[PDB]
Amino acid sequence: GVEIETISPGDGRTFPKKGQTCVVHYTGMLQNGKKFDSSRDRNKPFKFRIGKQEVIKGFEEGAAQMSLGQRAKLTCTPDVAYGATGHPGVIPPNATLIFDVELLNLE
Amino acid sequence: MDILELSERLDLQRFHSHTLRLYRAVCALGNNRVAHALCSHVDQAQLLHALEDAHLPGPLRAGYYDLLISIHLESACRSRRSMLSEYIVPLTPETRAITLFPPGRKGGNARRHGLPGVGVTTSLRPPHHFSPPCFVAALPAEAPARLSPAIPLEALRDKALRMLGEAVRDGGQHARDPVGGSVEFQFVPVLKLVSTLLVMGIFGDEDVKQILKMIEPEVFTEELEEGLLQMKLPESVKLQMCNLLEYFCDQELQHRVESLAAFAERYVDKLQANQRSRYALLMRAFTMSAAETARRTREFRSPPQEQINMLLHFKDEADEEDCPLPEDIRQDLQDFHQDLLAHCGIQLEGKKPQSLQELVSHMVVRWAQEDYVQSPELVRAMFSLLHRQYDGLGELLRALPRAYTISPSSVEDTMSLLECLGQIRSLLIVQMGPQEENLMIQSIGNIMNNKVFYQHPNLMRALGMHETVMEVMVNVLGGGETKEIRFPKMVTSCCRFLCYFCRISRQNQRSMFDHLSYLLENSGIGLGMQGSTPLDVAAASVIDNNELALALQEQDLEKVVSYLAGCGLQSCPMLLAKGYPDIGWNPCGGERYLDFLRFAVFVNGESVEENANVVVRLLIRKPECFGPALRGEGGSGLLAAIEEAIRISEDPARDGPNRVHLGHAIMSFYAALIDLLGRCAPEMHLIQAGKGEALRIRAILRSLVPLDDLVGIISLPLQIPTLQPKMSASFVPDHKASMVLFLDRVYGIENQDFLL
Amino acid sequence: TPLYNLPTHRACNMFLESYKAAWILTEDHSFEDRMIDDLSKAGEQEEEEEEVEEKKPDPLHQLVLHFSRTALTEKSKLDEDYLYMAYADIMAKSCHLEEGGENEEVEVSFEEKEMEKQRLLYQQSRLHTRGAAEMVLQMISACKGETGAMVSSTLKLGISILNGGNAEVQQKMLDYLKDKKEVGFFQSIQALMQTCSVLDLNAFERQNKAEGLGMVNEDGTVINRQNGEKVMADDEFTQDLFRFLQLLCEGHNNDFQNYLRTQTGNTTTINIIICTVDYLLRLQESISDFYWYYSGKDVIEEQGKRNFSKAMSVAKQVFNSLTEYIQGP
Amino acid sequence: LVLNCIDRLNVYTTAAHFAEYAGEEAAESWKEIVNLLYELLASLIRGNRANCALFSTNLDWVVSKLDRLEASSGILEVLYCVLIESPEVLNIIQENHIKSIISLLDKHGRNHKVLDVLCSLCVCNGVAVRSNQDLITENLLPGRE
Repeated sequence: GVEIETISPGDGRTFPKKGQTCVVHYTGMLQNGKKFDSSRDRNKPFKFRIGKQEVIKGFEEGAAQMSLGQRAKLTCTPDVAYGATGHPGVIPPNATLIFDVELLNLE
Repeated sequence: MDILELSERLDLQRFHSHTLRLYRAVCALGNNRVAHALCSHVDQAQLLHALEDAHLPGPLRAGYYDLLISIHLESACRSRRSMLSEYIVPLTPETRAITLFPPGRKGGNARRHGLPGVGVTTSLRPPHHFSPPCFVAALPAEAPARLSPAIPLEALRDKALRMLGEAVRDGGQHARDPVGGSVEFQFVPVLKLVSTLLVMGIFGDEDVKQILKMIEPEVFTEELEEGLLQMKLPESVKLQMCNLLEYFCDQELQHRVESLAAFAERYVDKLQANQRSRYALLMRAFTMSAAETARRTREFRSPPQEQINMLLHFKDEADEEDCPLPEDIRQDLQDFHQDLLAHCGIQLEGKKPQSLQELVSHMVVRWAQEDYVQSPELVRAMFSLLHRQYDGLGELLRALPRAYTISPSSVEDTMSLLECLGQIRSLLIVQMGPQEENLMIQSIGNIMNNKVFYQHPNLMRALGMHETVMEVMVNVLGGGETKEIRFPKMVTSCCRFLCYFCRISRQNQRSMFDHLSYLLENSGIGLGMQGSTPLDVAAASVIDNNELALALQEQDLEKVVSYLAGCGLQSCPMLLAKGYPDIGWNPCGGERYLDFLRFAVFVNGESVEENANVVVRLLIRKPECFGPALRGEGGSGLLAAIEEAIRISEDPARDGPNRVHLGHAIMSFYAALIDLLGRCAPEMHLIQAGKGEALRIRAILRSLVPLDDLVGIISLPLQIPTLQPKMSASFVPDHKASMVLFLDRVYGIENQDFLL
Repeated sequence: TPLYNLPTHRACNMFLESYKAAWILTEDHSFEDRMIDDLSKAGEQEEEEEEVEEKKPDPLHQLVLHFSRTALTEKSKLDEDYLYMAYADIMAKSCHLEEGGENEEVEVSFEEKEMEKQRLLYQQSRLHTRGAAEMVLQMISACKGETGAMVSSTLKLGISILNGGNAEVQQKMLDYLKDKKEVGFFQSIQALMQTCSVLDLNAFERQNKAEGLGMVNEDGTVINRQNGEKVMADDEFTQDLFRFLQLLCEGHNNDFQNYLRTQTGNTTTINIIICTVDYLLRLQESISDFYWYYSGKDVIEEQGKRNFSKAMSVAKQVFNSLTEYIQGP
Repeated sequence: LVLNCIDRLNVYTTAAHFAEYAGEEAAESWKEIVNLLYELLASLIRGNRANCALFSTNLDWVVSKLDRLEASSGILEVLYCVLIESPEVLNIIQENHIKSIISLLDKHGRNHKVLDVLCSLCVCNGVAVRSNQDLITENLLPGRE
């Protein structure tokens, strides 16, 4: 269900592997909508790790199919993602999501 | 469209201001869920840019400022202000290194005697505990889920501070284009922001020094720039400035009380050391005479409060002490007293103010010497401030009881307790809900199981946890006197906590007993299910008897017996509504009553007559409060009634059928009645010898109830659990034992009734 | 057990609580007159020289007007308002500093007596007789049933005003009443008079045996050690109430006294005198019931005599009041 | 009686010829009459609380009444009036009410009055209410349309 469309700077080899803290300076976007989040404004590029069910698994499956230094535009299916009711007050249900991503992964 | 076109559109400007008001409101005080939710529609950098802007339509600047305050700081400031006027301390060397603190040319107590916005004070002040904003994290399925959306504070502080200086310099020039066409939109909600941060304790000492140096010359630190205050200004800025100055007054007071405790610990240490040496040379090196006995009468024959009291009156007087103490530690207290007065607003004789108090006392009257002052909030603020800076010692006396010093090695537990208390005070104002009562109960269980609540109960008496718990209890209970009793089972736990609080004391029982009529008024809406009932904790008040039941007031007793009159009239709809036979009254209600009245007189053995006489008199005056099966208006047999009760209890076809048995409750009700009446004996062997009035009460009693049926009640045995077992859901051995106390107190076997 | 071999934190708590040889409770007297005169002096601020044919209010006048404003607003009850209570005690102590304190062989001169009539009446005008007279009387419309300390503070302020005569402020009060044209004052007054304490004997027995039962241990006996506010408990309230009603018609007005009898422009009529007499009836009835108790005895207990003193002083004030209604026929 | 008058007079969607079952010359005045009626129903309530409290039975009625043609004037005004002095009617909400209000905002456009109404709906005085509050946050569509 997850489908990547990568702008490919970076090495394109070092995938973020398990037991590792991947750090993405990201920003979201909605399907024919507008923004709802950005690490860029807050100046804390989202230091989290993989396989822990912290983020939704659409973002994790995107995190698996990437590398260091690259740049992708990550579609996100609602049943994979929040969308059966959505994050209330912030996201409605059936939310098909989009994410810009730029990262280093110090493991 | 760029936002600055609202200055000429004028129709969406108002709409955006009202949308902004909606975001301010629906980000309610103490709703941090919605606060984290709100940072998607807006953005921290967007708010920063709006904050930093100079071009606007006016109101939207203030609303954006206030929305920022609503989101990131409101819960913090409110929870801080709840625990603000509560002057406790642990003992550390930081605590010890505190005084007035004038250093300088050896005249600083007479000279510039330090400042507020100063360094260490070592109170106990729980932090804010933000949570960082985010949205992509998956949900949890409960929990608070959200603390408060976070933000940087220090860069924000520097930003606000340079903004303050910039606005001051812009207003100094008397511009014809203020920020928003009006100086009030330029000296403005920035004032609210700095005040909120200041209350929230963000600021370093250099920061508060800087924003005091904004008011430079009247302060005039030891080491044109016209300050902010002396210039002519509108009214709302005066309101915010007084709301600023209250902080510095509070800080001076806080430093004052902490300096007092710093004096106090070293003083009590050296004083008890000198007392130990004095007792040593008295007892160990007596060479005994009458003076040795006179000195020895103090220690064993006086409690320590009386001992320190007498010691202190020796420690100072009008040269009429008759003192044991050396006249060296009487002098350091004297100089301490004088320096403390000097910190207060008394020159002690017995323009440039160079202080806060003379400054503000001149300044506020200078304001009133300006034009007629509307906006009575400003009036109350100004005069409260003014009254404080004259009777400041009086405010310290108001702060004396609220303070409480403790040692360390408990602060780790107290901080959890205080954070729980802040959660109570956050849940106070909000209307009740399921997660609220769950969190309430979780905090309640957190605090009872700490041992420090038990270790320092007078401290809780000073705070007033009990009245707050009572307030929320009547909030959940009240409103719906009989219709809306939504959200119980926190009432149970809180009432249990109040029972505990009343238990471990000598005056928490007193501190509830004052509120007792309200507690009975709410007990009128109790009277239903099991659990910690309001009347149960009411009964928990006065069982530490012989100081309170004497000082009790009659007004509650007509209340409880009228409740019992309704108990004898009303069939308990709460327990009739489950397929039950609709008896004209409820034994369960009267049994839920009268353990209170038993506890009026129970442990205090052979209790009093001033209470019992009015009790039995009001009771006989309303005979319907009795079982009318027994004491009805006509044919009403006792043993007839218990035979009917046993026929109903052993035959549940004519009984209701949850987990409640009728005839069990009936015999239990009459058992509690006769146990009361035995404990409501008209006298004991003291005065029945030497009185007739108590024998009048005995005569009324015996005219009401005869013998030859209590012995019939003894003639009602029960089987044994052997093959095989039994269950005590129907009949009770302890309740055949209930008439025994009554019979013993009233009649007394002579020769032959013992044999029978 | 001694003071030492004790935890030092509980020791310092007991020290600060038990601080009576050097409590804060000493004379200060540096927040009353120097306080008050500054306001009326600033109200004549020479820098505030407009000459607009209507001089702006003074700070004191603004204060009194704020309290009258929050008085006159409508609701059932009142808050505690510690500010009002504080400033009321301040003002009453200021004007009463001439009355009390200022008034062995202290043989004063007639000249100095005349000097001491003044320094009160100046303090009366400094109080704004102008505003405060209407303020204190506007309040009692609001505090209408409660025995609040707010109420007692207002009454004490009225006593501090009216002490030596002051027919001026009597006239101003009367004119305010006959312009307001208002029930609420007198009915509140009769409700107050209806709720004032007298002697009780059951309570006397209870507290007497309780003081007899001084078997409380350490940190359990000083809480209810005295407990003397159990039986009457309303001397400083009730005596001041009757003294106020006396002190209106001290000077033989002969029109105020008629208005105390009756209320013409208002709808209803009260005759507060009747309430005075009913209170006196209940009071002496309680005193006779007190008598018949001790009549079996020949000697009287000390606390009983001590209560009898205040009970007689109450009726003394009442008799002085009833004289001052009609002394002046 | 006035509510019954309004009710029997409510049942007129256009009131042009549907009010002309008594013919013309009364249908003309019908709009002015009903506007004045809601005006008086606002006038009797401002500042009162006893009159305010009674609409706990009548709340779903009035929020469903909303005849769309003489209602943005005065029905919303009385709704603003009653939802200030009375927290007893504040706390009885069914979640269709705010949805109808939001649809009214959509169908009548950007009015600040509705926003002040919800600002009052969140809080009576001091105490907040969380259920309807979170309902308002989620029904404020973060689709942002």
